Amino acid sequence: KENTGSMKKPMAKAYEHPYNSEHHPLNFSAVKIAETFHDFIGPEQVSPHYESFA
Amino acid sequence: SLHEKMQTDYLWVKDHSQADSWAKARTHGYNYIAHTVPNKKERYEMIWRSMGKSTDWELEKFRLGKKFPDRGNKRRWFKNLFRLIKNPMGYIFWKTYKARLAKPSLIVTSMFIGFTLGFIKLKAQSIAYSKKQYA
Amino acid sequence: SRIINHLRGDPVYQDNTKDVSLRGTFLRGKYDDLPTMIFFTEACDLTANWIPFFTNPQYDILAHRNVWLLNPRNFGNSDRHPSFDLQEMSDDVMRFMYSQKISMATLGGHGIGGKIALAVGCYHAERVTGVFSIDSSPMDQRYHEAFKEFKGYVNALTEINFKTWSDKDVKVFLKENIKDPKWRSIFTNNISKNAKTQSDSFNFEINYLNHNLNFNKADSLGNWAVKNGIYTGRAHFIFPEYSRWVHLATNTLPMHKVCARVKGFGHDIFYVQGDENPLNHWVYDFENYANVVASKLNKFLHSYDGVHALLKDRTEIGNFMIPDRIKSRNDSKHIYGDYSPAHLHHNWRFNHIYEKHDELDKKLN
Amino acid sequence: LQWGSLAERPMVDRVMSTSTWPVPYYQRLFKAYPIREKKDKMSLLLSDIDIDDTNWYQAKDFLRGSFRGRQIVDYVENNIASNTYILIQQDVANMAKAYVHDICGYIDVANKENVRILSKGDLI
Ligand SMILES: CCCCCCCCCCCCCCCCCC(=O)OC[C@H](COP(=O)([O-])OCC(O)COP(=O)([O-])OC[C@@H](COC(=O)CCCCCCCCCCCCCCCCC)OC(=O)CCCCCCCCCCCCCCCCC)OC(=O)CCCCCCCCCCCCCCCCC
Ligand SMILES: CCCCCCCCCCCCCCCCCC(=O)OC[C@H](COP(=O)([O-])OCC(O)COP(=O)([O-])OC[C@@H](COC(=O)CCCCCCCCCCCCCCCCC)OC(=O)CCCCCCCCCCCCCCCCC)OC(=O)CCCCCCCCCCCCCCCCC
Ligand SMILES: CCCCCCCCCCCCCCCCCC(=O)OC[C@H](COP(=O)([O-])OCC(O)COP(=O)([O-])OC[C@@H](COC(=O)CCCCCCCCCCCCCCCCC)OC(=O)CCCCCCCCCCCCCCCCC)OC(=O)CCCCCCCCCCCCCCCCC
Ligand SMILES: CCCCCCCCCCCCCCCCCC(=O)OC[C@H](COP(=O)([O-])OCC(O)COP(=O)([O-])OC[C@@H](COC(=O)CCCCCCCCCCCCCCCCC)OC(=O)CCCCCCCCCCCCCCCCC)OC(=O)CCCCCCCCCCCCCCCCC
Ligand SMILES: CCCCCCCCCCCCCCCCCC(=O)OC[C@H](COP(=O)([O-])OCC(O)COP(=O)([O-])OC[C@@H](COC(=O)CCCCCCCCCCCCCCCCC)OC(=O)CCCCCCCCCCCCCCCCC)OC(=O)CCCCCCCCCCCCCCCCC
Repeated sequence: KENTGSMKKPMAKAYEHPYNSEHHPLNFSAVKIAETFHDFIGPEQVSPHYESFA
Repeated sequence: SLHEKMQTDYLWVKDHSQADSWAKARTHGYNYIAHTVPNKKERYEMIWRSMGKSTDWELEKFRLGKKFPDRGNKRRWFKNLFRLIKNPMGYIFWKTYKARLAKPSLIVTSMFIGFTLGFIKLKAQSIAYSKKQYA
Repeated sequence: SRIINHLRGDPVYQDNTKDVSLRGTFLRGKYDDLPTMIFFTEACDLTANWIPFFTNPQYDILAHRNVWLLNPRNFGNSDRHPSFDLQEMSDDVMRFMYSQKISMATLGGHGIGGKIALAVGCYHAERVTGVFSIDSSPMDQRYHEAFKEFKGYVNALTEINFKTWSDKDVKVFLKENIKDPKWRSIFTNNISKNAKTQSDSFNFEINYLNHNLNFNKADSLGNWAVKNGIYTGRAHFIFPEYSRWVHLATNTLPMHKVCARVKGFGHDIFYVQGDENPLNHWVYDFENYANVVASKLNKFLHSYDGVHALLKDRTEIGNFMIPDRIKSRNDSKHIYGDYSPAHLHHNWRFNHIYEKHDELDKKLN
Repeated sequence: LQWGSLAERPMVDRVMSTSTWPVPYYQRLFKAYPIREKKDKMSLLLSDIDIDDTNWYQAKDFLRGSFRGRQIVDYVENNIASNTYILIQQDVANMAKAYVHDICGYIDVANKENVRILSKGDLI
């Protein structure tokens, strides 16, 4: 009997806010400022060498 | 017997198939040495051990063979200069991260800025006084 | 029976330090193919005592790796040789790994055992994936109070003569001469009666050991010599908060001094929250100490052990590319760029998994 | 579809690397996070939260996906005198009642059979 089960059709989509995006988030937080910050300073500059540059 | 048995065994001493394509350090560490670290003597021991494995601890082969520099450090000053030009704030940020972990007081930070900007302000006045002497 | 398999043999006194064979217990893992772990017990201490730690379902360490509970030379069932040079004792393990067809292994140790584990990585780093040291440090412990007692007890054990002394004479000797309960129990269980009850003796070489400790020089087990060098691979240190062997104040610096990749406290060096108790050295007895060691041990084996230096964790395997040094490859027409370093199978030498998968890859194409 | 060997683990856990001399000096400070994508992973906030209403609400959602589960839901939400859907068993009172009321009902079955067998004929 369990094998005979089926699945209902779910809703197509929920509400899509016309003024919020992943790159331009509507509300503010320090998390998004952190993403923009580490994109500016770039990722950790990992050295492949065995001795320091200086 | 077991010692020589494994030394002769090809499987025990065999480079992987891709070993040729891998990046190979062509130095034992004698080109750029750390002179003032507390493990200084420990570093030399690993250089001495690496030189011995290459010659089966018959260092006469090393004395007769060719000695080479660390060609991996070539053009390292130019490369860091271009990275500083590409993104100076990122280059400065990460090169000073471990140092900036210990932040001094507000007073000290202010003294740095105040004395630095004051020195730049006097430098500008001396540039102006030179234009007064030229006139 | 099956999970617990300890090869059986008789110790052999050897004049040559290279003709030394190591013996110990092997704990099989739950899964078919798993990398191997080699663990060294405290000096003069039984391997069996560590079985409940590595065979506890709550910890489930065997789910990660196969464990070789191995005895160093002059200890337990392994061969006997007066020299205790960590370079010689490290080559012994390399021959064991060869005879057992082990390409590379995870190394662990307790106390002085931790030193033995780290020495192998120092002398044979290309074949060691990681080191996990418990209540030990690559340091000179000749003047540590904990070592002096062990150094003192071993000297007292040389006074007993089993031929003349009776069984009761021994028990009275230990209680009075040995105050520490754990050391006392360890030494009692180390006494064994040879076949035909000819006489009783210690499983460990009491003569060769006392000379190493009593002489109290560079070759002493308490000492860590500069000759041992540096360990290049992954290393994690775990010790009690109040430990007589490793003091948090200054005994952590040797880790940075000897291990190049050790990041520092909170990443590769941890202390277990505990009270002042001379028995805290034996973490496997107290659940609180063991539960933390196991969690930290399982974390080292799962995410940090056998991972390239410049990679943070095992998660970065296949998605983080390491920069390449210029003029490091033989090919001249090579555009230098970032690459993900190669991580090989734990026993790729003594199997043909690469030869097999190469064939399967061709069938796809 | 292909599943491989149940015993074997992923090749990541088996694949290892070893160190050598020289060693890179650089100590990694942070993990690289160039792309902000953490999909298909559940939040770690859901760690030590006690039983609450979300447990019986999500249970019905999953039970309603099965035929036998739909019967349990309808019966529980209609034919159980409880002031809350957060069911907590601290006693076996309701369990023993249902057993004594059932195992006892099947009494007299043998005595009933004896009536038929014994009422069949008279020994005399
Ligand atoms: C027409 C011809 C004219 C042009 C000709 C062309 C010539 C152009 C010159 C370019 C030269 C090549 C450039 C190479 C890169 C930059 C130089 C460099 O050393 O980088 C490597 C150096 C470290 O080398 P590394 O081995 O790669 O790093 C390993 C570790 O990550 C590092 O951290 P660690 O702690 O883990 O490891 C040890 C660490 C330990 O040491 C340190 O980490 C240093 C600690 C510093 C951080 C402490 C906090 C202070 C910083 C706060 C930020 C303030 C600035 C930003 C705020 C305002 C916004 C602008 O490093 C060391 O070993 C010792 C430090 C190096 C020796 C001392 C150098 C001192 C001067 C460097 C700073 C410049 C000061 C300003 C001077 C300019 C005056 C206008 O990087 C830095 O520490 C910072 C670099 C920033 C330099 C900016 C100035 C560039 C101009 C360079 C000219 C030479 C200096 C002249 C000043 C003379 C005064 C005495
Ligand atoms: C019959 C008439 C004939 C007329 C023609 C006569 C001409 C005779 C030609 C024959 C002479 C050449 C002989 C062939 C050499 C072959 C040797 C060899 O195999 O390569 C070695 C050499 C080795 O370099 P590497 O192994 O690849 O790596 C270097 C290390 O990693 C080091 O790199 P690093 O990253 O570690 O940093 C350190 C580096 C860089 O360190 C520095 O910081 C110095 C930077 C100097 C440039 C910048 C000066 C500052 C002012 C400007 C500011 C620029 C930056 C500003 C940034 C922006 C500011 C906001 O230090 C160096 O100086 C490297 C130079 C290469 C080593 C040679 C020994 C130098 C010792 C003397 C030093 C003082 C002289 C410096 C000369 C400039 C060198 C680039 O490679 C070469 O450079 C070969 C150069 C030969 C090029 C020949 C091209 C054709 C020549 C003919 C064209 C027509 C000329 C017409 C002239 C007309 C009359 C004027
Ligand atoms: C030592 C102590 C004393 C120091 C004294 C002061 C030193 C000089 C200060 C200069 C500061 C000017 C800043 C300019 C704006 C920078 C704003 C910015 O966001 O930076 C990123 C910015 C890059 O942003 P981007 O525009 O989006 O370019 C990225 C593209 O992907 C790029 O595409 P790509 O990847 O395909 O290109 C390859 C890449 C790497 O290749 C190279 O760059 C290496 C070779 C470059 C040639 C050598 C440069 C020579 C100087 C340039 C020419 C003269 C000045 C031009 C005017 C520059 C001022 C805007 O090129 C670049 O990195 C960017 C292009 C470099 C400029 C080349 C063209 C120059 C002509 C500009 C024409 C447009 C302006 C109109 C004319 C303005 C005059 C009226 O960097 C630059 O553009 C150049 C910055 C140069 C800074 C050098 C020195 C910095 C460190 C000084 C340390 C001071 C000491 C205190 C430190 C304390 C530490 C404790
Ligand atoms: C193109 C133009 C070329 C010309 C200009 C060239 C300029 C080049 C300057 C480049 C940068 C200098 C090198 C810095 C290396 C990187 C930073 C660093 O040092 O690593 C951090 C490291 C320790 O800092 P930390 O790790 O962050 O630990 C601190 C804690 O986190 C928290 O703090 P704490 O609780 O542990 O202790 C309190 C606090 C103590 O509070 C302080 O930090 C004291 C600083 C107060 C402000 C001083 C005024 C600002 C100076 C810059 C403006 C110059 C004014 C105009 C000069 C006119 C005359 C030329 O400690 C500190 O935070 C650091 C003090 C250690 C001394 C810092 C290095 C000396 C000061 C900078 C030298 C400036 C020279 C500029 C001109 C040189 C011309 C030849 O410092 C060291 O390297 C240790 C070295 C031993 C220092 C003690 C003995 C020094 C005795 C010589 C004194 C020389 C005075 C020079 C006077 C200049 C003329 C008046
Ligand atoms: C209801 C009760 C009251 C509630 C009040 C509400 C408070 C709200 C707090 C809001 C916090 C804001 C957070 C954002 C700012 C954080 C970033 C920051 O820079 O903080 C420092 C922050 C923390 O430094 P720290 O090492 O942790 O030390 C923390 C404290 O200083 C502690 O250091 P310490 O433990 O060593 O203590 C020693 C202390 C010892 O001090 C004493 O024992 C006595 C002080 C006596 C002062 C006598 C003054 C005499 C004046 C004579 C002048 C006469 C000339 C007048 C001219 C008249 C002309 C006719 O000396 C100092 O610490 C010097 C600190 C300088 C303080 C300057 C302000 C003083 C008065 C503020 C009054 C505010 C109302 C409070 C009323 C409370 C009354 C009970 O520094 C950083 O590391 C961040 C980067 C800083 C870079 C330097 C440049 C920063 C400047 C821009 C900052 C942003 C914009 C401006 C913000 C305001 C800055 C003043």
